[PDB]
Amino acid sequence: EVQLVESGGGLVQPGGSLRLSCAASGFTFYSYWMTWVRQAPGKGLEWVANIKHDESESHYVDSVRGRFTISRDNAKNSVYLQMKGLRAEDTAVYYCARDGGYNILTAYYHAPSYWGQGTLVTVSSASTKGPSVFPLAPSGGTAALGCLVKDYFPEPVTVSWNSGALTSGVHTFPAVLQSSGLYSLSSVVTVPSGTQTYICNVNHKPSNTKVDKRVEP
Amino acid sequence: LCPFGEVFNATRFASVYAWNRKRISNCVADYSVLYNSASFSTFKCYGVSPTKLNDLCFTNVYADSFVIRGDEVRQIAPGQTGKIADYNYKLPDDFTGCVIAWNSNNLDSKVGGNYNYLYRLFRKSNLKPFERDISTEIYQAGSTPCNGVEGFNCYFPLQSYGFQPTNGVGYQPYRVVVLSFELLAPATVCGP
Amino acid sequence: ALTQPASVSGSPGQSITISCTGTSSDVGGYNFVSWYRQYPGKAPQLMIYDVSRRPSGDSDRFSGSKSGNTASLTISGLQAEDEAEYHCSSYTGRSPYVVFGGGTKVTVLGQPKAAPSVTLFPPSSEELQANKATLVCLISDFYPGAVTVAWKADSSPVKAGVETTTPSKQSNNKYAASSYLSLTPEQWKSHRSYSCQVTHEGSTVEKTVAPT
Ligand SMILES: *[C@@H]1O[C@H](CO)[C@@H](O)[C@H](O)[C@H]1NC(C)=O
Repeated sequence: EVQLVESGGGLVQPGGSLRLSCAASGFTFYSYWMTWVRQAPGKGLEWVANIKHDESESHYVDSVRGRFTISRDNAKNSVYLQMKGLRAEDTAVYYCARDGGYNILTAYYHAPSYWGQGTLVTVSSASTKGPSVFPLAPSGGTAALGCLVKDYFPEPVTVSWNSGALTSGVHTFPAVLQSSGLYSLSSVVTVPSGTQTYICNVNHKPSNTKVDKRVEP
Repeated sequence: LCPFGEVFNATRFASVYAWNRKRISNCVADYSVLYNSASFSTFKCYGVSPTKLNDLCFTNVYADSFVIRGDEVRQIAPGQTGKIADYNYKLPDDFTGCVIAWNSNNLDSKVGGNYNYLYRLFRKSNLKPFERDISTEIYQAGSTPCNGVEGFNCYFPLQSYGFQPTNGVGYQPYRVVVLSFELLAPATVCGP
Repeated sequence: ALTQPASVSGSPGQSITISCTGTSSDVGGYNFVSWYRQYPGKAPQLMIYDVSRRPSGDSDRFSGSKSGNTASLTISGLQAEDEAEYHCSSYTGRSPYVVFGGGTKVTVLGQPKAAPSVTLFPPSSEELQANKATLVCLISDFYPGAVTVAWKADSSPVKAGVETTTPSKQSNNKYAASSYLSLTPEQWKSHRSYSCQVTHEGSTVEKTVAPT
């Protein structure tokens, strides 16, 4: 069976460097084109680079020209993606794939076929930072009030209401990642429509932040 | 005097997968004249010293000739690996003979690419020494039969050099002649 | 670069069709359309290539065709395990040498369709005092789990400052998402209203909030 074992990746700051590699077995490596594809979170696939079986030809998507270098070591059955000047928009899961290629003689293109398992590249300048917590005031027989847990890093945050006494109608939504590199989430409770006091308890251990916010109309 | 010009000054050369061979026998081979005849960029020998060649006798000599990239002339030798040596033209480990090459960019390149020169890219196994594989059978890389057409795990086995005159020097076309010195039988090819 | 539906749904046993529209220089210019299936956290898997060809029997329920600049993928005999993302792609013969659509989520219906419940919060006054402004649009209880959210200031589309999550499966097997629009306090006070429009299964739900 074909195997493509991906290596490399991880977390860097903007302007940093990475090198991904793919180690092939189960096929005669130096007969095949190799292709790199990336996938940002919640998005589709994007073609990144390709390289001919003999490195005599290699192509790159425009936004990585002069920053990424594709290469291959046929003796080691490996293909590499060298990444410099990394930007936040480069954050993605990166896949190596076999083929992706084009035979001039027959004008035939073989689609990316076998794919590595993917490796995560994260480019971020964010630093640990405790959230600011803002009350989300109310105004189907029920009222929604909540807590905006804004601008923190890294995940996670824990939110409870009335120190765990209120658990019904409580929906804590998963976080957004902002373009600042910081996370935000919201915790909402749906309550019967001035009598009960509602308090959200926000805990961010990485910053040793604890905050209780009273939510009122 | 051996008719080397029939090989070296040939107007057209074969593709390396379809390498041509001329048997040379019953003639005097003068290699100092051959060497000074042209601007060879490679002139190397194996099992013999290049500078003691005019005192040698052999039974026959075979002149194999083809075109490859300058960066692949290094594969035309015993003990070499690579797609050229593995799938196109293979010398035995105990090769006795000389490998000669020269840049042919002025003859073999064409604006917009000369796609006539081909090489083999896929094969089920490596060539034996001096084996010649001209097949164009679709290469079956997986378990599904290819039915003579390209597709998933099914590859046309040949690839074109795209020789353009603007190519880097490693990628320009080089004409290669491999002289094989065979000795089984009375000798029919001697130096002067 | 290629255009495919964000999501399609069908009931178990049915056929569904995913369209993928390109241009004369790709879907319309080659017979090199490929379709990939991708399960969460897994690498894509080639299900169809050369518009209609199957790499293996794993694609026996898949078929492809093409007319003009649109290709189509049909899945027959829909099974629960067909729930996955499907990506179309095409060779272009130029950067990008392979183009993709944005991916289609296939939902195999396992419960009645359900419209999103949408709640929109305006910026806190405490947030305004901190020289910040965030609109919070919470979207819950929809099925299938696919939604598109648009923001409007007054009635004009607002694109900058928008951050919306992928849907996440609730414990009741319906889905939830949230979208954020960050603004300056002045931007917030200088419009008459802001709206969060959530489109689901061709029907749109809108909440509007105003400064007070
Ligand atoms: C090819 O022609 C040149 C010019 O006449 C001559 O010097 C050379 O020896 C010829 N080639 C061979 C191998 O004799």
